[PDB]
Amino acid sequence: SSVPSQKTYQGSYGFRLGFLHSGTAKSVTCTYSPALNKLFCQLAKTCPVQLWVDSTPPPGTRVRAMAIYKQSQHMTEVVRRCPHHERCSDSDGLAPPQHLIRVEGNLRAEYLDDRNTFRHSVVVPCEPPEVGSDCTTIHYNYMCYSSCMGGMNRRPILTIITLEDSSGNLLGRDSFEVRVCACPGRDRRTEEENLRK
Ligand SMILES: COc1cc(S(C)(=O)=O)ccc1NCC#Cc1cc2c(NC3CCN(C)CC3)cccc2n1CC(F)(F)F
Ligand SMILES: [Zn+2]
Repeated sequence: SSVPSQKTYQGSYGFRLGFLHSGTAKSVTCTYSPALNKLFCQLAKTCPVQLWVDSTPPPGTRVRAMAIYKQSQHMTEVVRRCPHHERCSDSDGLAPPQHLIRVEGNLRAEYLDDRNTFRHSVVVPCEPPEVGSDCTTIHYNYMCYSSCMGGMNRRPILTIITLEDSSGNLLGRDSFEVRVCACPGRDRRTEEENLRK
């Protein structure tokens, strides 16, 4: 399949992502490593992702998420849920059972099967921050473990976040690596310790 770009692009509105500072306690359900540009999360749990701009884009702007394999030899393969999880009948009514990334808590979420590339994505409208807030937040859920055999199969993925106009034209792009695992805090600590060597 075709290769979606992963190149960081702030664009005219100064678009970029932000993450909470959740620490690495054993109980943490989602945690982000700036040093690794890597989000560690548990299966089907809330992953807050912040959206930052220097200036407000137009009404009708949307934000899309898509997963791609990070390694060169796998990037052309569609990232999808594994044979077990795509058959477990756990759709919320919007997400197709094959889709790895869901949006939590937004009834306006839309799911795309690309007719040409067969890649999956989920897109929502974006709005300015609530009163007293400086950014907006999307809550994502990842619906397979990184280790799921016949799906990601222990291969690392990136999530590409794109800011789009109402026609789908590119306004901005950012990305981060993702590991979906049972203990994100320990795994982040381990991978950051490995980095220190
Ligand atoms: C129904 O939706 C809309 C309605 C209107 S409106 C009521 O004027 O009719 C206008 C726009 C939209 N929607 C598109 C959007 C947006 C947006 C603005 C934004 C943001 N603003 C600050 C504002 C202050 N200055 C100094 C820095 C920038 C800070 C952080 C995130 C922000 N976002 C979301 C993002 F990042 F994804 F683009
Ligand atoms: Zn799975």
